[PDB]
Amino acid sequence: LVKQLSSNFGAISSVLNDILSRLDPPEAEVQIDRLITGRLQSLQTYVTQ
Amino acid sequence: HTSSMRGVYYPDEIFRSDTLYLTQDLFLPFYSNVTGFHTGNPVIPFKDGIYFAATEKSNVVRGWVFGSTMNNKSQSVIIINNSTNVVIRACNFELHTMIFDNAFNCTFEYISDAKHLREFVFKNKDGFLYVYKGYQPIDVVRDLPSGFNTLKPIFKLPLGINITNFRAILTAFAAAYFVGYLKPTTFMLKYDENGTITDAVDCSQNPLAELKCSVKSFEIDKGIYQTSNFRVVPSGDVVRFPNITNLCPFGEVFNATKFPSVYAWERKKISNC
Amino acid sequence: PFQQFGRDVSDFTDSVRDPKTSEILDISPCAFGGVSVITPGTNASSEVA
Amino acid sequence: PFQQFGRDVSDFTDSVRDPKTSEILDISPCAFGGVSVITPGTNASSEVA
Amino acid sequence: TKRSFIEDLLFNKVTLADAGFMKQYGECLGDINARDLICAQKFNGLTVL
Repeated sequence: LVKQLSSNFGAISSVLNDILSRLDPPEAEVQIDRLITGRLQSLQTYVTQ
Repeated sequence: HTSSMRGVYYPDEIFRSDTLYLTQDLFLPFYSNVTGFHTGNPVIPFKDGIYFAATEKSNVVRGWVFGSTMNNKSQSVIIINNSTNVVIRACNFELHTMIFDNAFNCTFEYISDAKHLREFVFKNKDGFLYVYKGYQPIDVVRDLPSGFNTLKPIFKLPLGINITNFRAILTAFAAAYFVGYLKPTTFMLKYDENGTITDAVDCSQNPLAELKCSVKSFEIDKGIYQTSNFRVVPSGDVVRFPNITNLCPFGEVFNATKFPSVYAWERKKISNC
Repeated sequence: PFQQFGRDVSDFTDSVRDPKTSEILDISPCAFGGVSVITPGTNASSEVA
Repeated sequence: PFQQFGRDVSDFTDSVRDPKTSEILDISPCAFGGVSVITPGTNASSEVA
Repeated sequence: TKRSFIEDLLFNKVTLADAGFMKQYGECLGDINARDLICAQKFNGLTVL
């Protein structure tokens, strides 16, 4: 779970506060949504296990 | 002087059966601090949410003047009821007598003609004025009596006016205001049969109310139930810079032993410091 | 001496020397968690913890 | 009288007054579901339901 | 200790709890009777009750 936390899910990077100040807020919202979806999938897998 | 479970209006026009709906746009949390001018005196309070619940018998107060800065600077809404005739004017200015002041630019003329407690709540959201009405027979003359007093919407005339103040009460009179501001909070309404709420819970005053709103139930059983998560808001801020982060050559022109003449002054270039 | 900042086992920044002076440790995590409500029953009383 | 339409507990439209006149109830969910074939056996039968 | 020799042997052979991986999650381990309780937390948010 910790390794999937610090792992990218098809975005620019896996660390917060980096994708924010490098593009436009509308462009960064897509990456934020992708990261949130990946984290939710990992947490759902953890909860099922 | 305290809105004890008062100011509960229908947030929308949706009819709901016996259930427990969670409302977010509802305002006027329970046990608020109202400012009642139990004297009547013309005062200019704030706006963006009010709760007018004057409990004066033989109601003389029958008009409110919403709008903005007076003296012909912006449009103003003047809702007045004269002999069971609700004349809702929203074009008069201030340069029964404030209406005939000036009529430079008027538009959207709409006249609707046809103890005691009349409650009114005004809301301005995205350029829409929501007006509600409620009645409750009371007898005490001290302050706002206890009760629920489900509000009923009457008018929804937008007028596209950003109202910011209200003043110019009637005169030649006891007359109080009992006006209280509101904050955006969440509410849990008990929609019963016939479209009657009759019971609400403000999930912002006590942990018990938040627990009742979380599990969607008015009767809580015994036991521990997780409700939400708490966070510590940071108070201060600490920013530290790399010590000196470079300097600039200054100790050579002020701590030297020799200096040229006036006609042979040296021009030294200092950059990137 | 060459190490500027330091992370933990969870790939999270643990400590870092003050760029200014007085080289010491740094940020520790703040308080967080899930607040629960203890209710002895609505029909019994109305006080919680 | 002030209410125009109404939804159910599942947050779906259930009824709405007729805008023209004769304010009465409104639509109900249509018939749906899944079909199933009652087969006594192909080796000894050929009719189904 | 309020245990037996067999219980002491059991609590001294399987209680390793993966020595070295406790830094991943946070835990409020310790004891209140001896005034040695330490409430630790981590940035990942993983806690053990």
